[PDB]
Amino acid sequence: YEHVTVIPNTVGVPYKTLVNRPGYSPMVLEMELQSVTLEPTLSLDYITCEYKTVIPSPYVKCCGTAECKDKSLPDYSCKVFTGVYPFMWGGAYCFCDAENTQLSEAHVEKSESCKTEFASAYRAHTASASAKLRVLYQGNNITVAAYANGDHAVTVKDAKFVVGPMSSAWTPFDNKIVVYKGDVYNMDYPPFGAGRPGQFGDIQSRTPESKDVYANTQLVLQRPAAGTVHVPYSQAPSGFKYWLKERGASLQHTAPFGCQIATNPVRAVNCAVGNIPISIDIPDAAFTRVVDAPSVTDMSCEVPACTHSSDFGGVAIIKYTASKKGKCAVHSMTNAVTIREADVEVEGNSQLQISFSTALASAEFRVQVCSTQVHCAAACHPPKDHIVNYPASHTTLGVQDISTTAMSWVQKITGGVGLIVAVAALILIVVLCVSFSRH
Amino acid sequence: YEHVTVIPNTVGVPYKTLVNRPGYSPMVLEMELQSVTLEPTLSLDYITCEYKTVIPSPYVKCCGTAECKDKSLPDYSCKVFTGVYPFMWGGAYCFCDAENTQLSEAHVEKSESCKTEFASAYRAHTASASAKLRVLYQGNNITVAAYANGDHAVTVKDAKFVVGPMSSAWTPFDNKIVVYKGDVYNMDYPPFGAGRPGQFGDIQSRTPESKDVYANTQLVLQRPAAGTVHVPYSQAPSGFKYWLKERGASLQHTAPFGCQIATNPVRAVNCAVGNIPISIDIPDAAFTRVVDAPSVTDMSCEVPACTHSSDFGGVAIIKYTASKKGKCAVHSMTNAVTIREADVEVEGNSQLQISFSTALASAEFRVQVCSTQVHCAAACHPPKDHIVNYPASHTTLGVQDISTTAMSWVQKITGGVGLIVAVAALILIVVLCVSFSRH
Amino acid sequence: TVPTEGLEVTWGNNEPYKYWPQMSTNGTAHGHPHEIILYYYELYPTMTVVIV
Ligand SMILES: *[C@@H]1O[C@H](CO)[C@@H](O)[C@H](O)[C@H]1NC(C)=O
Ligand SMILES: *[C@@H]1O[C@H](CO)[C@@H](O)[C@H](O)[C@H]1NC(C)=O
Ligand SMILES: *[C@@H]1O[C@H](CO)[C@@H](O)[C@H](O)[C@H]1NC(C)=O
Ligand SMILES: *[C@@H]1O[C@H](CO)[C@@H](O)[C@H](O)[C@H]1NC(C)=O
Ligand SMILES: *[C@@H]1O[C@H](CO)[C@@H](O)[C@H](O)[C@H]1NC(C)=O
Repeated sequence: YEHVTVIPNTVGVPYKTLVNRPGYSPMVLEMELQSVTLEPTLSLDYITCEYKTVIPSPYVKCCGTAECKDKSLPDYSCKVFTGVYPFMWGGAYCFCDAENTQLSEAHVEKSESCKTEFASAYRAHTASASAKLRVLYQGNNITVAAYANGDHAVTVKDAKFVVGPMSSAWTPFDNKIVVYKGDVYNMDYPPFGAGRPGQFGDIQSRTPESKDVYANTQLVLQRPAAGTVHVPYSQAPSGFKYWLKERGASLQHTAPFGCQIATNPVRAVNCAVGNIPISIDIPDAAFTRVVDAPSVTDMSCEVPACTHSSDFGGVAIIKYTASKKGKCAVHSMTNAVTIREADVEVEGNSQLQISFSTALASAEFRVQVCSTQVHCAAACHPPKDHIVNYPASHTTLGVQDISTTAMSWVQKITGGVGLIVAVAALILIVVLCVSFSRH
Repeated sequence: YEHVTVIPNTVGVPYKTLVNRPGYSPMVLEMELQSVTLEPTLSLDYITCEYKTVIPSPYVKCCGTAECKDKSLPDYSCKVFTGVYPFMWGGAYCFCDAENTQLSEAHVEKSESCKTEFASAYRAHTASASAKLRVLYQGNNITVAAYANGDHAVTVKDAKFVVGPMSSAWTPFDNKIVVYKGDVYNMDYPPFGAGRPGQFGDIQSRTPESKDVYANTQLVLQRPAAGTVHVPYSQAPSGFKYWLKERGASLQHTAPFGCQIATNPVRAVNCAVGNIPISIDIPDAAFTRVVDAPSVTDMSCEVPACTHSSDFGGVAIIKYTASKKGKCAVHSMTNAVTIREADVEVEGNSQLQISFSTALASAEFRVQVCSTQVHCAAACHPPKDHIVNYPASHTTLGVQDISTTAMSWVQKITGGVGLIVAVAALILIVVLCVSFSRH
Repeated sequence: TVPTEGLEVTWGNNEPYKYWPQMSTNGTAHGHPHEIILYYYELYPTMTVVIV
């Protein structure tokens, strides 16, 4: 026996549905949603980290001319200077007082610390979905876990469940993201091989264990000062350090719809969009025949108090006459009023108590208890607190919902004005016929 | 200097482009495409293999009644029979001739061979692309390799190349594919947990190392024959074996556009769709000044033979007078004619020879050699071979390409008819003017 | 039949073959009028009839 329902995508509010099968007593179910998760598909592009500079000892050749050759190492440079005359702690270095030369060189490498401090760039694709549910079944709580599409089914206590697919495809991630120790940012990083001297991406590599390194920093050698031995240079500062000090707020604080974000692996949790269909299959062994359920013959309704607050602010008292002891289900027959209790116990001649919530100013609704109907009505008062810390447990109201007192005034006014038009219309018709016929 | 070009997606056909920079001699490049590869992103759903049935020894109890309890094993069954009287090789088993019973049970497991013979179901997503090229650069062959999108750049001999993106998003794979030892099929496999008794998907598991198995084969126990000890049963035969005997043709033999298929990893190669843009950055040191290149002052052209076949069926001879020894480029000024040679060497007073191919019935075109132009013309004959084994090396024709003799006949007929209208109209204009004036 | 885009044929366990068509005709593009029409008809049958 198949049954289909739809529940909105809100976490932490229960919902109820009615199953009615001819020949058997009605049964009422309750469901509550605990978590929804989305997970994208990722591919890696490159990583960045700090750099290091290597400078070997200078070569000083007096009374001679030096020269240097080219190499393939990244950012290699060599220069030759003339007219030097170094000093050391014991006196002058070389006997010659002229025609001295000095040779200098430097190149750029990758830092060792890159295995622990680094950032990674990714490409994003279509995401999957998963969900977790709590179901009240046969007087006990059971839990199910399944993928949110039509390609998965689970069996708990001889019942089949199918969840999904979802009604919306909205995702908070763009095409390009960058990840760093729990934070996710949206950023359009520069392409491979097209870095800049002082921004994100001056140094690039394909994986932390690769040996190929690309670098686009500036490196210019400068003339040494008189009487000293050293190798001065000019170079742009590191771009990875600057980003850490100016990166701003992450997605967890700016994302819409109230989503949460975790990074191992990258996930989005509890985004409230859309609704989810659900399908359930119930075996025949769970039903009870109508001949065995008790009957109820007389009913009445009395309501002592009503305040239309966000919580359960209603109370009702119902009287009954029952044939024999047993169980019965309770259900509301209107949409504006929700009832908390699902099952009640009945015996002999007694009364039962129920509670409800509603946003209507004037209440009128029907209650079904084991195949009978009862009518209740009341007037409700407004609350006194301005702000609460939880969402409402009832639906919104429409344009047709108006108090009984207000409706009466509208009827009298419209009726009165309509009569004046009606009486005046008849006089015109009588006169018009006389003119027509008499001529 | 930045240059942009567009190349059609055809393998095995060379193409040429012209680079023109004011103040310098022109340069000609040649490019040829060797391979293009597409690769999708995959995700595993479940696997299937063959099954085994386990039957423990029966239990025979004489002069009594037996019973059995429930268990959680897949496809478990138990039954009890009465009225049995088994025999063995030495005589009857038990003394009692009545009130005996027999108990039998069986269940289903996963075969050991699943580690070697299995099939796997995948779900596919958007694919990436890559390409490899050959370029003729300053008299040498160089090779490049890059991804077919705008996010990659490579440098070879101080030249920077960027390739992509592609003009089309066509892919030969659907959302659901099946892989088995080098073959790929398009198939809509059943949902997990919803198998069928005699088709693909009766046995399901999540990984070859998992312990959870779902089974939906039929198993019914039957009555033993008189005088024998055994456990007969009825069951539907394996669905995996059936699929192997009637699976049909693979994706390689049925796919369109001539694509080829490989499986480790899954790829598709050499699909002829769309076109690919290319951008190149040439350094300043590669150019030669106009004052250093030789000059050519006098030219004439003659064409001794032409046959408009799919190969290079033309020959041409050009006479020239040069100012000094040097090198020169050759490039065609029309789209319907292609010239194989890229450059020539010029000296003194001599002649040079070239070859060309075209689809025109009557050939007229211009040839440029080091900033001067010459006019050539000839007539062409049709070939005799009906079928060949290689594609054409020239472009298609339009409505404007018509033999010179055919155009002449069109002009005489159209002009002659038009004159008769022209003379007739003049008579009409005169007669009306006379009639207007006479009145 | 061999279409414009080509044909591929496989036989047993061997490698496939490839074929492409090539222009041929019994007419001529120079000479008398009735021989000019035949030349184009055998290459583009459908457009020749519509235009004429
Ligand atoms: C811990 O250190 C290892 C390398 O020693 C690194 O791979 C990993 O990312 C680090 N984890 C955290 C949370 O810092
Ligand atoms: C579990 O079932 C009991 C009834 O037996 C119910 O009162 C309780 O609320 C259920 N658990 C939760 C978390 O609602
Ligand atoms: C080779 O054997 C291993 C296990 O022994 C299996 O995983 C693999 O699929 C086999 N390959 C082929 C081509 O049969
Ligand atoms: C390499 O260059 C030569 C010209 O020097 C050319 O003939 C040859 O075809 C090129 N190689 C390939 C594989 O095309
Ligand atoms: C042309 O004439 C020859 C004469 O032998 C004939 O075989 C052929 O079918 C004709 N048509 C073509 C298109 O060659």
